[PDB]
Amino acid sequence: FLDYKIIALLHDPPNKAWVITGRAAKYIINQLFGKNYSEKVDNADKLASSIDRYLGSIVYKERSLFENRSIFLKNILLSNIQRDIGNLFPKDKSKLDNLILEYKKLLNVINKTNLILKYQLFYLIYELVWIDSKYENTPSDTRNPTHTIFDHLYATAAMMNWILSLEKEAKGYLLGIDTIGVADFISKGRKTRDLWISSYLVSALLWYVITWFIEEYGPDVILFPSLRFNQFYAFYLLEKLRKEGVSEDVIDEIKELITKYIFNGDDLFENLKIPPYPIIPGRITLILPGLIREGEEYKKVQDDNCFISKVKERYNEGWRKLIEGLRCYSERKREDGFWNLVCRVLKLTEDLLQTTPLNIRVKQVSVTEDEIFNNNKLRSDSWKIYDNKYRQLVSEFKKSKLVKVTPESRLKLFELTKFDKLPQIGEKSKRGYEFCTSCGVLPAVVIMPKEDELEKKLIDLGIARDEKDVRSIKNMISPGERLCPWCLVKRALGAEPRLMRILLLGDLYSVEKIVNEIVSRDVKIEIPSTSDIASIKTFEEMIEKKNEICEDLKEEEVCEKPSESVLSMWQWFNKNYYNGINLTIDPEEYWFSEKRRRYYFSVFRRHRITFPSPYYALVRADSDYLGDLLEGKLTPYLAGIIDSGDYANISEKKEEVNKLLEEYLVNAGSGSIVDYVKTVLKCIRENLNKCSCAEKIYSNEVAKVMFRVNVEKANVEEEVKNSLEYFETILNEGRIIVTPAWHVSISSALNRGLLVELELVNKHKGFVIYAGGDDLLAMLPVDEVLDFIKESRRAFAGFGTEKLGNMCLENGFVRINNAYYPSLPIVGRSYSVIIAHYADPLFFVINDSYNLLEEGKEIIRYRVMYNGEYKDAKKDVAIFRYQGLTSVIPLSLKRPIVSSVSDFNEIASIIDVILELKKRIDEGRISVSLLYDYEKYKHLIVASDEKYLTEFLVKDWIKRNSLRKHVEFTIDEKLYGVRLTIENYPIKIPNDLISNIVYTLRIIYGGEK
Amino acid sequence: PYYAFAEPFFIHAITHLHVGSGSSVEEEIALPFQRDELGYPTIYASSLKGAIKSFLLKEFPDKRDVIYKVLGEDENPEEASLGTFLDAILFAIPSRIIEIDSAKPYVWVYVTTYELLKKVKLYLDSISQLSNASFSNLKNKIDTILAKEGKNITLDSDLKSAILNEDFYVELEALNNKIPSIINAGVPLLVLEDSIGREVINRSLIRVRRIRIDRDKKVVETGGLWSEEYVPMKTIFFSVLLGKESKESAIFASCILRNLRYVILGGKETIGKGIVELRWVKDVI
Amino acid sequence: KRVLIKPLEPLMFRSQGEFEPLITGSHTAAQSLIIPRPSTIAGMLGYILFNKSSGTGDWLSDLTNLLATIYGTFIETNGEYLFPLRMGNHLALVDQQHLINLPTLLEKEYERREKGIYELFYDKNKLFQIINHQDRIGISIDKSTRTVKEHYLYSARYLAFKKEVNYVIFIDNDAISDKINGKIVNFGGENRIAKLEVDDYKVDTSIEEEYYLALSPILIPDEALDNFLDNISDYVAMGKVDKISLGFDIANTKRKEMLTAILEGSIVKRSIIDFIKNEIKNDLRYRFSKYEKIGYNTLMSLCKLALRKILS
Amino acid sequence: STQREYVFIPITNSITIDVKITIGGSDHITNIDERGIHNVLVITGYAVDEKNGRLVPTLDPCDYVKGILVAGTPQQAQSNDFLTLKLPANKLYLIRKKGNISDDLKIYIPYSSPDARNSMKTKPVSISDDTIVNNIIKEVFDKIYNITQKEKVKIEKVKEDIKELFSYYALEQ
Amino acid sequence: STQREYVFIPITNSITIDVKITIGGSDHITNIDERGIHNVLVITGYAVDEKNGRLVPTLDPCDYVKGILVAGTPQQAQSNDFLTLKLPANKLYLIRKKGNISDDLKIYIPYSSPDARNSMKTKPVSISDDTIVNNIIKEVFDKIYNITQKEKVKIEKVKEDIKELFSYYALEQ
Ligand SMILES: Nc1ncnc2c1ncn2[C@@H]1O[C@H](COP(=O)(O)OP(=O)(O)NP(=O)(O)O)[C@@H](O)[C@H]1O
Ligand SMILES: Nc1ncnc2c1ncn2[C@@H]1O[C@H](COP(=O)(O)OP(=O)(O)NP(=O)(O)O)[C@@H](O)[C@H]1O
Ligand SMILES: [Mn+2]
Ligand SMILES: [Mn+2]
Ligand SMILES: [Mn+2]
Ligand SMILES: [Zn+2]
Repeated sequence: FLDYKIIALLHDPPNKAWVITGRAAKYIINQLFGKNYSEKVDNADKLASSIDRYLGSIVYKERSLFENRSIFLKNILLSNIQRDIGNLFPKDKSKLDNLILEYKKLLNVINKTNLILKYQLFYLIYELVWIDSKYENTPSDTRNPTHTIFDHLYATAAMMNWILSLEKEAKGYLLGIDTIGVADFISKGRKTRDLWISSYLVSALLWYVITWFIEEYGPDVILFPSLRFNQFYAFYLLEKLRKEGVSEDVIDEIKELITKYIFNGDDLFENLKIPPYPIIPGRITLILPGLIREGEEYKKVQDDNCFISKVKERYNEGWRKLIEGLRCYSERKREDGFWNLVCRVLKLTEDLLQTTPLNIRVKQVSVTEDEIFNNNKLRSDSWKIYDNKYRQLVSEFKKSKLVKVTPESRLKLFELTKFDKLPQIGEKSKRGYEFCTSCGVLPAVVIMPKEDELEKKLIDLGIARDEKDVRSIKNMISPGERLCPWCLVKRALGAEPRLMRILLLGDLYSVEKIVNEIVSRDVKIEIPSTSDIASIKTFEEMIEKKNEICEDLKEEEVCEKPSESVLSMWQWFNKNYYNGINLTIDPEEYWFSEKRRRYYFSVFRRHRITFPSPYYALVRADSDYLGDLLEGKLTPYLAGIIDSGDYANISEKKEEVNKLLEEYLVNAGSGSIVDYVKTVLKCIRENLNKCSCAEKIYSNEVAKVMFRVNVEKANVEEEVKNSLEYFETILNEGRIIVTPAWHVSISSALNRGLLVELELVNKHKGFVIYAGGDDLLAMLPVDEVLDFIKESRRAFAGFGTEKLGNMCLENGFVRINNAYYPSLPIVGRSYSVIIAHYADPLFFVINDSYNLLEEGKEIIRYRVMYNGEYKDAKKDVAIFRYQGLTSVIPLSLKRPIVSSVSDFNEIASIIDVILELKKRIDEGRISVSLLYDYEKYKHLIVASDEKYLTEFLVKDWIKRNSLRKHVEFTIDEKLYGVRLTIENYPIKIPNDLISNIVYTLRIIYGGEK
Repeated sequence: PYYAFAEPFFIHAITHLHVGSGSSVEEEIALPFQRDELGYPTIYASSLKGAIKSFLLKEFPDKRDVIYKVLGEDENPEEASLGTFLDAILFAIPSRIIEIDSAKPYVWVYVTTYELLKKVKLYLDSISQLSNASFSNLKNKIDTILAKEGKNITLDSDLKSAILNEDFYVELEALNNKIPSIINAGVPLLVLEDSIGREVINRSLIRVRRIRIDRDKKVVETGGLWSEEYVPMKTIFFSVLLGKESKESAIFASCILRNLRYVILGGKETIGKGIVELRWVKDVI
Repeated sequence: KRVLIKPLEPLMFRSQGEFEPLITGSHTAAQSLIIPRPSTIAGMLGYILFNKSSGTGDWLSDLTNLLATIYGTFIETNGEYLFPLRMGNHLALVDQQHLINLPTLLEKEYERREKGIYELFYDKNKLFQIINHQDRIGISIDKSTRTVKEHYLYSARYLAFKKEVNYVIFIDNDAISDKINGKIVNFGGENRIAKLEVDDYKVDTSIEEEYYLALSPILIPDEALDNFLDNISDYVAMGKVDKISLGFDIANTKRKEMLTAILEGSIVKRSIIDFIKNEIKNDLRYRFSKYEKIGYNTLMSLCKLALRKILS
Repeated sequence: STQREYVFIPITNSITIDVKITIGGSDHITNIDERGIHNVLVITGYAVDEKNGRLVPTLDPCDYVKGILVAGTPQQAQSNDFLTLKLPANKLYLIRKKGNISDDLKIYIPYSSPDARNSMKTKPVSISDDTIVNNIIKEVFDKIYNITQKEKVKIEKVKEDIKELFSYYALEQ
Repeated sequence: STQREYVFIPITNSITIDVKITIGGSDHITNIDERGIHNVLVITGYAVDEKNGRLVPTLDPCDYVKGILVAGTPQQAQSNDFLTLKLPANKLYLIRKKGNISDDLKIYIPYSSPDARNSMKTKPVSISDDTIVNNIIKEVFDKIYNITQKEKVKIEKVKEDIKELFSYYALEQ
């Protein structure tokens, strides 16, 4: 039997530090059977993390051998930023049952014949109502406060699946999914409608496939991304219960409990009826047992193929559901316009659409009883497989990555193209067929007349069945466009995204139920085109002064009433829709239009208001060396000093890698156990190399035994040998040991970051396209880029000049109002920013942003400060490009990034410099020539290495183009000798920082012409 | 064969010259010339063909049929063209000079480098096997020059030393032979090492700041300021007009090309740029 | 026996945006291929050798009638042979010096692979020392006005060559190569020019090795597509596949076809060969024989220059 | 420490009198677990001399021979005509990497005398006549793997898979 | 009959006495053709024993050692510790292959014993310290090229070619 993981999950409550050695299972259960432990949850506690093998082999199972009244709280990555859990504790012992009544506030509305709900509905709200008790986020083991309590309570439930797979007789699998070409698929689009919905396509298509998983096995079978703050799992579970059928009062226990934490906005999954942000990673792993759910029980079959194909069929089944739902919708709607077209084509082509425009890989490694056990216990090298099997998985991945199968290579076109067997709508192409202007790699089936009589020209072609539908046609499809089947699907799905619900639920409803629920509710959804975001201030200059500077525009339906219902996923559309101005205009029709332009140019001048700027800003981010950190390497700790390739024979870096883990591992302890390690560590080359160094000093463990003695034997010639072999296999090879706890903690930390940068983006007039665990994509006005980065980088490391939605962004952690949650400061993060004309093809902008940061991360070294001396790092850059004016701003100038608790202002300091400079250039303190005269001082500055000569040269260049004579804005000295070591590439980058400070402002002040 | 004959020719800039390329902001001009792949100026074959097509259609308004045959149609883009230009290769840019105890005192010289000559020899060698194009003195001289690669060479055995474009001091040495004047100007030709030749040539190009002025109060308008490169006068580009076998091609080459001395190339014709003299390499050298 | 194609100027092998491996701030709708598909080489030769008497409603029947089996093509700079290489949307041009131990590299330890192949594509790569990507924007002018026409503004990324490069093909027949020597031919796209020269040379023939270098696209016959791709790690070690067009036939004036192909510069495990020799029913076998004839299914041995057709 | 020794697989019965070892220890590296032959070794620049088997050092980089490494050492009257080295566990290109590394490994190999009198050259040959491996697994690979015919259920699987996974170069001189 | 022999080109000076018969007859295959050195033979699966450095065979083509060939026999007092062999000129693969070979040639490669005490941590070796090439030209190039100071005069690039083109491997020991 499975799904009883509540006791596998709650093998001990978050009251752990409140039952351990004072400061007050003590409570087992009141609404379930007794939790069994012969070796059942024993393994769940011992194999889930290293804390039971890092500190000895029995201390964690005793929870009293090195105790202490004060309980630290350490970061999992850099155990130096501290937190203290103090006295405040889960609500009083005398009322400890009330919270259980608060447990039972919504677990008693639906039948308790099945656990596939009664176990997982609480999963997501477990962490929620608990922080309403404000429990202050205790750690799991107080002798090692590196893993918070809830994280371990989930990590144990993770490998509980493998426990049960050994409880049948033996099985267990690590399956990994990953869609193949994402950055390619996203490239196809024309108005950012297609962009955001192709992102949402990747996301929802991968969300469809693991719904089945969480219904056959329940969550916590998934490792990445953590199903903790999933904006998709939230909506999914929520609508599951809504279809289960309960008064909005009955769900109101969960609705606000979400909206206050997740979905911190107003327009949410109940106003768009869709999650306004795609957050699923295009690749996800799974720890899968050998059981099979087909009814009433869980049977097993010994094969591995029972998943490799049963996941592919589900992935394609989701696409089939979507395409047939679009068939039903376009049928139910031909009487509008532009839907006649979608029906007509889905009938003119059906078989090309029988294969999804994405692909996936799937690898799935095994596990057995052999060498995981002998009879009933764990042997030497038994904690040493999970990360082994994990590496096996990622090795299969990166081996198969050598080949690339683009989706189209699946299509059966040969006959359809050799002869006129391909259907064309519009002009039967003179040359046999055309390529769609969006993919450029497929034959298009809709070919708009370019422009001569666009009104008649297509009414001259029977595509326009009558004089009416031409508006709904000419709206969603620009003249001259050419659409393949796959891109007409996306143009349609951009006409409305609500049909993606068919993909969300993993076939929970029927398809007709979904589409006919959404043909009743009828509401207009809008998506910000590049022309919109390139006019943000242009509306603000017309929002503060509504009609004060609008009198002639009072008739052009821009200064007029927002009419029906229009609502967007764009948060800045939820906070200015009712400002009187309709953000539903098409700015390419009034002033970003050609004929109606010069009029407006003489119009705005008398109201003394600017011409708008034809530039948005495609920001994207990336976490440098994320894979090595999940694998468990130190390239994230030393981004630039060591590369992946310097891990083939890691024995050369035995200076760096052997440091920087000690100071973490040896410090990750506290109290007295720290000394337990603070001596035992170096005694390998420092000592007789074998298990007799610690035997001398082991005694300060046995120096606490007899107060309530429980232990069976004190003859530790093994727990000194085992705590030596542990560190020997990990310093002899200077990697880390990876745990389920490691992974789940990092994925959760990625989800908190997801929330916080989702708030960051729309804090500015941003527009998310894809907020991911370690990545991002957005469009911002060219005025809010730097200040954004400057925080989003900092915020990623965990640092707040502000409360974001309701999350406290402290130093090193992200504390949810009592829950100090660890952030990822040690993880690097690069940025890539493109200042793009609104009339630029998105295909190219996306490609040359992705590749820009794609090779920019892997090409540019800069002079950094490691161990106090000077090294050359390779990642954590912030690249810009106007159109041929590339610029690069580093972001750390230290390695590791923040090795001290107050290093949190080293990060992105350069952009503070650029802000203090740009702020004063335009205030009339410093002339415009500051950026035209550097081409006279640059040579001396880069030829200098006596930093006070350089300081005086900079001071002179600042002073000689000052409008006053009395401004004294100085650059820090440390920004003088750094050098941007780019090598052998036709891209042009200045080889000294201040030139890049100059070029960044060149770009940005140029993004306003 | 389907390229029966080829007529090489030089292109002497009579006025300054601006054949423009994609305006941008990275190279700090606003409007550069057309770089080839090594940064040297070059006239794309499309620009050559289009400009010469327009000139000929204006001049000979009857042979419009023959011109539309050889160079192609525009209302019937069905039948291809019987003739093609190769991208005009920069041959010799004119440079200022200051003599240093040298016999004949010059104030300007022609300057080449060794990539430019490698490309010129590529063209010539490639078209040589047509039985109509011999001019073996030309590629003879080009080859004896290329033999001496790696040294600032002068085709006039008296300079021995110079300062080019008031910035670059080059110490010369003669080709150990007379190698008669390739280009019939009474001016010495200098073939330079590549690294220094690129400097000298980039500094031989004209770069102009231009402005737009309000006619009322004679003050510059906002945003009305840019810059652009011209190729100087006296500059020589090299190209070839490749033709196929037909008899419109023959009548073209027999009377269109006998009378084609001056042509208007590139942009900014109102400013005077773009006049060019085409020298057919079948009589000279 | 071996034909050298020397471009006299940058060339345009229009590829339908098949790739995005470059950052140049261009947005020029038309980019160019590094190595022209064998259809282009075949069409150039057939344009030289065409006689207006074989007129047939099929373009590759007519083409195959003219020329003997052509083999794949690669780079010859200074005698130095350079062969393509792909890593899933990463082109490179490397020598067999770097191919010799390449199969032994393909299965090495994780980090061994990463270091080796990245140094192969990022330092051992001789592309940019050979190829520049020259953006060219053209316009059209209405002779009436002397200003630019409306809607006539095209752009193309030509393939310019820094140092003088040749494209190397091997032809079987010996009599047509007589009328291929010294031919100034109109190689490629936007009316560009190259020179054909033919030379007696030596080359091995169909050695039985383990790994093969896909010197030219391997077409997959649309019946084996599902079967093939669904076990793709069995046939290609490192490379990429894609649904590529075949070109444009001059007589009929339409696009030729669209087939899935194993793009050039791929590494393929010998297995693939038998695969092709299995799913080829006599009729599609006829088709694919003509395809292989014009130059498509060409493989090279990673240890020495030994060409091999898959079928023949 | 630990030791190893080389075995090669031609179509001839010239491996029989090689080693005085069955396993050496209790474990091996070339595992065979219900998916055919794995962990196969291939080494480049060698030619097989099947009649009185010996491994000519040839200078063709795709003159490859397939071998397997198991702890052993032959007959105490060798290592004067054979070669030897202690590879660092990773200079050994092996197909289907499954077995890991223990910081070192000592390996001897049966080396062929140059035969530096005649013009030497080889030709590629692949395994045939299934009977060969049928009696080799009982001539050598049971002498090195006792689990043969006792643990697997498909001996034909390994027949066909060692068939398709081996190929080498016979000197024919 | 015609014969050849492999010469390795190190940076560490070991070529004081490595050949006696250099020229002898008419020709040596490794020549320069107006653009630098041609036909540089690469060999795979080898390593050096740098302390009194001669050749030893490792077991991996991932250590490619690149040298030249010259005719004759050096000092005619070894092959008791050399790899002296013969191949019909087709089984070895040189770069910049110029023309038609004679199709049989000797190879006297300077071999050395493995001495498998500690492992061969092989490491890629580019040729740096320009002065070392400037002295090796007289330590190998000129002393085997009497055509130097006669026909081929460009000593300039013939260094700069093999400032990358002579690449081999080492042991760190
Ligand atoms: N739903 C999504 N929307 C947008 N971008 C996404 C999405 N999911 C993943 N990505 C990003 O897409 C990019 C692709 O990463 P990568 O792992 O290199 O896969 P790829 O680029 O798609 N192809 P491949 O590397 O062969 O797997 C990364 O930035 C991902 O984080
Ligand atoms: N093991 C993993 N599990 C899940 N997602 C991953 C994993 N490794 C990488 N990703 C994500 O998928 C992409 C991996 O490609 P990439 O980001 O280029 O690699 P990386 O491991 O992050 N190293 P780097 O090149 O520095 O970025 C990124 O979008 C990651 O966030
Ligand atoms: Mn991908
Ligand atoms: Mn990453
Ligand atoms: Mn990447
Ligand atoms: Zn399309």
